[PDB]
Amino acid sequence: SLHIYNWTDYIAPTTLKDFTKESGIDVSYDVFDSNETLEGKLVSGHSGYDIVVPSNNFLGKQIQAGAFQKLDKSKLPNWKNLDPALLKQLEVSDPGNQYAVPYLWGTNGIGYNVAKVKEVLGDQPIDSWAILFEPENMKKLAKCGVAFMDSGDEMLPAALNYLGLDPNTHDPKDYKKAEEVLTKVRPYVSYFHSSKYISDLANGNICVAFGYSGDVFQAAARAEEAGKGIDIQYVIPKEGANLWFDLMAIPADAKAADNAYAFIDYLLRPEVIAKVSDYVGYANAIPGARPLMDKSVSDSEEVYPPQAVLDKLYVSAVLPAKVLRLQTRTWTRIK
Amino acid sequence: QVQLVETGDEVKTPGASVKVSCKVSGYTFTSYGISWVRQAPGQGLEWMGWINPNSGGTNYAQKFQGRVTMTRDTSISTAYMELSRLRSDDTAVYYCARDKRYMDVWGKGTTVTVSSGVLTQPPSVSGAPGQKVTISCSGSSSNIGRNYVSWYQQLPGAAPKLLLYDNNKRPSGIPDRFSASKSGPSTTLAITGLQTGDEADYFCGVWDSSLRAVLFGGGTKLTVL
Repeated sequence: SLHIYNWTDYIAPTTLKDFTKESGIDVSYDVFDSNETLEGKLVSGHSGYDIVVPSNNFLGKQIQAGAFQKLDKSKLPNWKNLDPALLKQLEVSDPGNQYAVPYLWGTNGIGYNVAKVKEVLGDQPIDSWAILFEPENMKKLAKCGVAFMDSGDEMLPAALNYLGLDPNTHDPKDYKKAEEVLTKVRPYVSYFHSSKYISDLANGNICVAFGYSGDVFQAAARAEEAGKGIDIQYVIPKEGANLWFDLMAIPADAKAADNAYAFIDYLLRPEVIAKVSDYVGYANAIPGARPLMDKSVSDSEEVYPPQAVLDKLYVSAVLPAKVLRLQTRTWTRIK
Repeated sequence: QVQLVETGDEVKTPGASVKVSCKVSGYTFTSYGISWVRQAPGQGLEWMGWINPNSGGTNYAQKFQGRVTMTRDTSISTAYMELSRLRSDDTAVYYCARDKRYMDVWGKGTTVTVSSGVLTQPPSVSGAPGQKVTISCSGSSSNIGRNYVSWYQQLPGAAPKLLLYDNNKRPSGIPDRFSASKSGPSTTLAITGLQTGDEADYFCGVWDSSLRAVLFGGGTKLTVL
């Protein structure tokens, strides 16, 4: 059998049924909504997952602590289906691509109910992070519900890049500014949660939330399926936002190590990952899979952004552990 | 080399039914999609449907679902489109294009003649040799606004060619003069050292994420003096 720990809403429904059905290997699917939740289980140590999926910065600190056995790439033949230029971008956390295979990647930004926003904000354009980070905008959007992510790794590097500071700064003076920005709009945040906005956007409970690329595209497509006239949209603000990459990695204390390789060779297939991305709303690392994908996903500039959009997006860096504590303190101070 | 070869050519009665085969050569057939672009005489390109040759997926333009059917013998690397209430209208050349989001290699087109009984784009521009000229194409948040765009150049009597992809990328061969720009819901092609050989119809093509079709521009005819 095989045990997996992946994000919420991050796989097509029949991907597993197809896998077991082809290979015979029965799967157990466990889920988490933040990077910290996963990272916490990893130092617990005895978390018995054969396949876990961190983000690009989190992966690098967990390598430097020896959590994931090396990749026996002899058992990953479809490894060459991977974008060569994607891999090299992620040597900054995994040198020489030794431990982690890419899965899905995307951005993060604003997801909003167009009707309920313009109702409370008029024709003001939703294009600046100042929608969420300015009290004069938030004080009114607060009747309609705003949702931040419960993670200092998302909320704080976003507030930094909003003011124009370095989102990967090590400076306590900077986090000071970002802190007292967030703590001036906190009275209007209806909750901090990295996942329960997807459903909460489609059902009209909130009208704006800090969200991920596909999370919102999911939330939108969920909304119209319900067929009640909820227009959910996703807009990467003008100040840019966080670009990231999630990668699958086999822990050291894992035991279905072979089964884990087979499941990862079946997701390097340009056919399957298409079905995954087509459903979840995130771009994958298999270039051969785009010609096979639903166009509205494989053609979207917010799913697959162009360079001009990229050339102003920050990639979270492997921060010194001194600084991570400044994050966690500052973010818990906002609580 | 990479080519699609299309069917024989076919005269058909107003109640009928036509099948157009399309055989691909010299590329992993199951790797790229396939697209059907119809063109009535004297008018523009029209999206019909897209078939995923790997999984049999069928995206029919809403105008044709209920009358079109798209299939594929993977064994013999071909695709099939069947219209099924041939009308005084459908008289057209039926082109067949390898779809990699855009359509880089086009077939040569099959003609159906049935006899018995969108995107605001300007209709034509006229320019002098040497000068620069522009062609716009205005969509919406559903289309030019959200998704990547493709520009196609149809020289006289020829099947459409790929001029630009990925909002503004040039295929090997398309020279420097041809480049596109993009703001909000508009993409504006602009040819610079306007030669004589550039006399043609130019079409923008995007995917409208709400209608679920590859919306073409009405087309502009370019006459160079």
